Amino acid sequence: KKIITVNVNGKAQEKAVEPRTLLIHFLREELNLTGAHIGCETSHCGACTVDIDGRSVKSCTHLAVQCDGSEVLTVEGLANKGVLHAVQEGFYKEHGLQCGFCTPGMLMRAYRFLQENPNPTEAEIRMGMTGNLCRCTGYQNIVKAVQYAARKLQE
Amino acid sequence: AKKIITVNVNGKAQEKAVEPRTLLIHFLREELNLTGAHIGCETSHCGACTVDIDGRSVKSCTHLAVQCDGSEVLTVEGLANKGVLHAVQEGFYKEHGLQCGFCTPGMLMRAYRFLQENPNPTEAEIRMGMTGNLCRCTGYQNIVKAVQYAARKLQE
Amino acid sequence: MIPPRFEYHAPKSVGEAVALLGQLGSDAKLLAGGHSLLPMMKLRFAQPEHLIDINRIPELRGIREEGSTVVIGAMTVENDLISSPIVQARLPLLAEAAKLIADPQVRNRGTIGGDIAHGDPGNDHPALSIAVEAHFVLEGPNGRRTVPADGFFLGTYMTLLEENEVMVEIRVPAFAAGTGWAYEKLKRKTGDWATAGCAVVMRKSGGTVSHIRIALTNVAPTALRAEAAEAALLGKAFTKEAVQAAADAAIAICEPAEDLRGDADYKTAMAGQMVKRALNAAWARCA
Amino acid sequence: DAEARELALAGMGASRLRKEDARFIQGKGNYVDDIKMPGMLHMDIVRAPIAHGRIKKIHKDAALAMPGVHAVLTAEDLKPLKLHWMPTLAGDVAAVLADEKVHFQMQEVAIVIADDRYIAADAVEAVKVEYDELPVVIDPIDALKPDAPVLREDLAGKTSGAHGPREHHNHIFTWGAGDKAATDAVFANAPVTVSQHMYYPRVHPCPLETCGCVASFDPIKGDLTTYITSQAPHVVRTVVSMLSGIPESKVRIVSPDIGGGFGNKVGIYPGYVCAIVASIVLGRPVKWVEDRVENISTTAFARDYHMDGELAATPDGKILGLRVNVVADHGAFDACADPTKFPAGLFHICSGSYDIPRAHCSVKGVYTNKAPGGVAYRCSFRVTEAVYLIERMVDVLAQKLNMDKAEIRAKNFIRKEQFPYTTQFGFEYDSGDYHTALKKVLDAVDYPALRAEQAARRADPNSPTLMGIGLVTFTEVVGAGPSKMCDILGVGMFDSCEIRIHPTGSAIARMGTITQGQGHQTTYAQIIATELGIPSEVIQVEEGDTSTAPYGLGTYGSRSTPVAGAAIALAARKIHAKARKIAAHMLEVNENDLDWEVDRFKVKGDDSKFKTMADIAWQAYHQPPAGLEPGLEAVHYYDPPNFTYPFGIYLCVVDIDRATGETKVRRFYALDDCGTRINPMIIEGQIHGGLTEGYAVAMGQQMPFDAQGNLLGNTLMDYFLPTAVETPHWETDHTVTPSPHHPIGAKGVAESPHVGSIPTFTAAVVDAFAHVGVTHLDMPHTSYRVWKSLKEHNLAL
Amino acid sequence: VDRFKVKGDDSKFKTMADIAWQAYHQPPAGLEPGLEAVHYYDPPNFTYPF
Amino acid sequence: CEIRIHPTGSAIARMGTITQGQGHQTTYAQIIATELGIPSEVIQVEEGDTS
Ligand SMILES: Cc1cc2nc3c(=O)[nH]c(=O)nc-3n(C[C@H](O)[C@H](O)[C@H](O)COP(=O)(O)OP(=O)(O)OC[C@H]3O[C@@H](n4cnc5c(N)ncnc54)[C@H](O)[C@@H]3O)c2cc1C
Ligand SMILES: Nc1ccn([C@@H]2O[C@H](COP(=O)(O)OP(=O)(O)O)[C@@H](O)C2O)c(=O)n1
Ligand code: FES
Ligand code: FES
Ligand code: FES
Ligand code: FES
Repeated sequence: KKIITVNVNGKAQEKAVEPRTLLIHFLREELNLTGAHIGCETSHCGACTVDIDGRSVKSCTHLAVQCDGSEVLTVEGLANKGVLHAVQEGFYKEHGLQCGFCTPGMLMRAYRFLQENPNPTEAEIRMGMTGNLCRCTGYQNIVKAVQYAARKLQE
Repeated sequence: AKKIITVNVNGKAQEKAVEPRTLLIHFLREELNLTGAHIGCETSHCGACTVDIDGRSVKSCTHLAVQCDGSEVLTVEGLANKGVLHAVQEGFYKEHGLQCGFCTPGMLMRAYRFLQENPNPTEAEIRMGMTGNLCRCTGYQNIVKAVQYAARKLQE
Repeated sequence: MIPPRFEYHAPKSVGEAVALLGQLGSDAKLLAGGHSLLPMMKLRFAQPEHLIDINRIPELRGIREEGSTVVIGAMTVENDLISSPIVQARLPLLAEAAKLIADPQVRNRGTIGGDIAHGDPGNDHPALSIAVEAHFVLEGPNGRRTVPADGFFLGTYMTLLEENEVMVEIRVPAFAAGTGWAYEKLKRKTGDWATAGCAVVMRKSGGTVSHIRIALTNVAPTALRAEAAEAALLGKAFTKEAVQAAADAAIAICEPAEDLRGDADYKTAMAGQMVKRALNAAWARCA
Repeated sequence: DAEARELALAGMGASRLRKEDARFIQGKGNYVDDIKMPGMLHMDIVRAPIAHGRIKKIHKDAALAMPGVHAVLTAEDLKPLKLHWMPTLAGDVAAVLADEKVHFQMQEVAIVIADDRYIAADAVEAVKVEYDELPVVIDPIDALKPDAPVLREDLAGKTSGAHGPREHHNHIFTWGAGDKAATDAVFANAPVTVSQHMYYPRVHPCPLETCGCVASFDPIKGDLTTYITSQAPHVVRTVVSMLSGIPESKVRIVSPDIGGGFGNKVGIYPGYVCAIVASIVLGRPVKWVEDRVENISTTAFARDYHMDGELAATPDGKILGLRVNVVADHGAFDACADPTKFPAGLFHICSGSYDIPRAHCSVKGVYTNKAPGGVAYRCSFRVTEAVYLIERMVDVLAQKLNMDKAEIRAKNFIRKEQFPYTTQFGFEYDSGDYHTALKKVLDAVDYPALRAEQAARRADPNSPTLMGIGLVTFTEVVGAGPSKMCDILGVGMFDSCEIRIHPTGSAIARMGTITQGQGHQTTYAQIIATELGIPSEVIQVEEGDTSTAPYGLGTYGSRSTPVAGAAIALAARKIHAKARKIAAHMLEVNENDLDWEVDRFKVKGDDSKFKTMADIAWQAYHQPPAGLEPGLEAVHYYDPPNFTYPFGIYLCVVDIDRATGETKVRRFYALDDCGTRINPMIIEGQIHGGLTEGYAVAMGQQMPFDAQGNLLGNTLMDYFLPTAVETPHWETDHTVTPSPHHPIGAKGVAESPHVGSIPTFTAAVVDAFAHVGVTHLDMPHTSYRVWKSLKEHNLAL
Repeated sequence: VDRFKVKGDDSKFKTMADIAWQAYHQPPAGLEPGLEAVHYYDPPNFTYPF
Repeated sequence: CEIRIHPTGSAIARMGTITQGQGHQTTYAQIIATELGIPSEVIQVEEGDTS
């Protein structure tokens, strides 16, 4: 076991972790940040997507031990003092979620994608969200949610 | 500064670090979630917090956790064995020795030890041997019947 | 989902990493982006007892220019390849083709070096590295050696890389002014490995092909250079007939594996089609 | 102002935002794997590496000695409790843990209980099992051959099952509906005839959240609590009680937030039983959560129908008869979700949207070395197959007559005035207006212009692409209910709703259903809002907890709006009737002298004199008018008089790359009519999702098995799931033809997009090859398969 | 005690268990499925123990 | 009081009262047992939760 210190949602977390522990299990089992989900074992779905050191990463294909000294953000940390983040508001307003299983990952991806590309086209949105699968929405509303968030971020 | 200690509760080692002022009752309830033992006063009268420490009945609200490093603590959650109720638990159930059940855990732990100190107690001895435990619901009558029941079961 | 137990190591230098590889032997594996290695470990395909993480070694990072050679750190992440102003100006093919690799999240971890070192016929960089005539710098206990992309791939999951070596950087000559290029990739969906793919780099002189490099993805146990196909074009006028001949020559060297992406019949025919589309798109980009 | 008050309610018809979004967008949803209980252990399953064979020996010692491992159970540990086999909704029995042999690859052989999922996984690898491989049965046809191996050795000697007599050891049943004699007669004298064979490939619902549960038996209290991914918690409770011996009132099943169902989470899987047994044995909580590969490989699959459709007609295109024969592959055990009396579901709905005078169908169930299932993917109990068949056949008949595919449909449609229409199979379609909807769709896409573009492209033999136009006009049948004909394990297919108004005007409502993301917490509240004049925002709805919610049959087959929607309205209306009675007492007038206006009872004539629902609620708790009991609440169990028949008209235009076999959906127009609409926004989401499932199934999904019975492509590596890039932009439209018998005229709609889209895609792909004589092409229409057909009909390159 | 029997014929009876199942299985015409009730009691007078 | 009889015969009962040790979970069950012919052991009574 290696002792690490990861900054999760703005707070330092000094923990002892087994090297094989996937970041997704560390987030869900150790910190109880159960927003992030698991939809596959092949790294396709992206329901485990979290923001690590400025980038969108699928936490099921990253080790917690690798986050020693890293800056990690989850969906629980998106809202600011209770006020929803643009992306959270966008998915709500544009009905971008149903069962809500892929939502945390979608929000974390959109949160980063919008900083990568502030004024994306529909094609750019769809392509920029390719690492996230959804079984309920058909993606169409998710596109509108991202567009909605983009308009408010430049407001 | 918190002190690292290991307390044996119900045969299981409990490794914790607590401030010296931590009363045993809060250690059992707050640190171990063994919420059977209860708090009914701040003057050491009720006995709702009674647990068995190193072979003696003790009011955990008037004892420090830090004084139990290596001790053998018995709580109500540990009376039953393999699911089978201890004679004392069976006694309180069969004789209706409890209503709200707040003094019960303490009564049981006390009865458990009293019955070893005195296997064949008379009524007077039971009432006297159970004086450290207060009860607001029962009136004590069914409790002495419960202890008499447990006494008999232990001898057969 | 659950990978087996292993010991973890995180060296800060290539030398320490190389030392660890020697000390621990074959039971150790270099961990890079982890997007091929971890998935395999999570399915119990590979069970190394030691993982040597190389993400904390700064000398394996960075993109620079040394003369007419673009030096790319083995640990360069796919997205950094896409956003790199150097790669966009000097090697436009790599910047655009990297977009066809996996998805955004995977591209934030998967590195060009790991994509190459993995040696999967399904990966894109192997063919790409051949079309651009790249070279790989490998460091071991004895020092450094440089091997060509063309000759690096030996078999499925097998390359010239030795068990005590670490690929340090990918060196590729900058595109000469007016170089045409292309990478046609037939895939079932975005983020999936190619059913068939073709990388092309070419130069023009009048109505003829003055320079030509053709490589094939996922149509054999390894990525392939198609020299016979190249020969159907070099010094000849760029015509429909010549392009068709190149495809046939490329088709002739295919040895596709049959799986859910299709049979040998389909993959081979798709390789030819991608060659035809690649050459045409490359010619269009020439000047 | 009265209009303003109605708007303020956010009830029927409003596109209000969802009440359930708050928690989900902040990661505060409560799914099964999010649950952690004191002393909770984790369970993992040892699965069969082969498709068929006897179990020689199971080695438990290496796993048992492994630190962290508490138990390793096998079928032997289940026999005393008679739980090594469990009953199914199809009247058959499925193995909980393989006993003498394994019937399909990935089948549950043993379980392990450890401190966590990591150690648990190591324990499964430590458990070694020896097998004696036996010949495998993959093709339904080979299964019926005289020398076919005996799969179900447990059924040896039996000549009858739960669905009639059995003609072979691998034969599960044979079911039929319609007039065979009359239909055979029609076909014999019909001037025009067509027959086509088509395979509806086995696919998987693959919900993003897999199946799982946290079973917890408390030896002290003597009761069981199981948090589970179940689409029917109440019946699960009844079944669990029966098999465990634990009285039903001491069994509590709770479906929390579920990450999608789509019919995949309707049944009881062996993992649940084992978790329960393990929890009961160890005396503490046990968690089981399957991985993606386990979900695709062992939970309920869909389709897998081999169909032989026939259509009799006259030269002008009027359909005279319909004859269909089917071979159904149900896997090793028949656990196909269905009402007890329908082993092939409502397949006899295959008469479609057409007035066909005579028809007959016959479905033959067959056992194979595969995982059980059959009904589980927005299919409404085999309606997906029925619609695909009829629509495919109509196209075949259209092409033979050289008649336009829309024209032949308009000519055969059941006319608006014919409803309620009784079909050849016995169904009484509630209502419809197909003609108006069809013209609406054709006009919006400029259908004639489309055919001209297609004709112009076909004329050029060099056109790099092929243009295809698919059109489907379908009728659904949802709201599985009439207890006389529909029942799950003996329980009538009704549903319920309990609504309770509080002293201050707000309310709490519970139903026997269970949403999985379809929005019941919003929509259900909207129904009650309009019925009682209480804003939907403060009508708190809950489902899934068998210990608090009224008994129901859960949600699948789009039965919620039809069945629960009716119970909600009726329970609300019971409250409204009492409220009127109370309002009369307060206003010192007679009930008949009152008028309900949005949220208040006002005296006829004098508007100033009125009493709001808030006023009435308070009075109910203050002092009840003589004759009435205090309080304001109601309960209602609705046994539906008939199903609901929503319809649709979908059109799709595709362009096929002749050089690669790639198919690009250029356009898709979907028109659905589900009667009265509760929330247009929520309806639009269901359509988008279902059409997407349709695209996935028709263009990519499949579950192939090799000669040895190994499942291929059982992970996201190959199992097709479209991303935002592959998913096309959907265009939606609608009409409103209310269900006359329904309390609010609303019909189900969630499964319509799935059912209808699949044949629309095939219609478009086949239509692209139609000019060279192609009548049908089996799904999936992957580029590999379309290219294969492109080369066969000389259209490649 | 726990069953409804036919007057003059003990052999013909139905226990509460039989009735309960019947309630969920097939409700008699004019009856909703299920078997439950609620009651809000407003007492007519107090009780006077001694 | 609200009583719900389950398909198998057992039942769940909830009242608007709240015991503090006087034995409601037992006595209430006894009243219902005699009225319906269902043993008191399987008539689970509960109180105190406004929801
Ligand atoms: C869902 C998904 C889709 C993908 N799609 C594609 C695709 O379409 N096209 C494609 O090309 N790839 C694809 N990939 C793979 C990513 O492209 C592979 O991520 C990366 O192949 C293996 O690179 P890595 O940096 O992750 O390294 P790792 O996973 O660590 O693997 C590195 C392998 O090479 C060795 N290695 C790594 N770095 C070095 C080094 N510096 N020196 C020596 N040896 C080294 C390791 O020991 C190991 O054997 C996909 C991956 C996923 C999960
Ligand atoms: N006429 C209709 C039918 C459904 N719906 C809504 O769509 C969602 C799915 O409804 P449904 O009855 O078809 O399916 P399930 O909810 O049974 O999956 C439920 O929230 C709805 O209330 C609607 O608003 N109007
Ligand atoms: S769990 Fe599917 S990509 Fe991480
Ligand atoms: S909302 Fe259910 S998978 Fe996305
Ligand atoms: S709490 Fe009263 S004696 Fe301990
Ligand atoms: S039973 Fe209530 S104080 Fe003893």
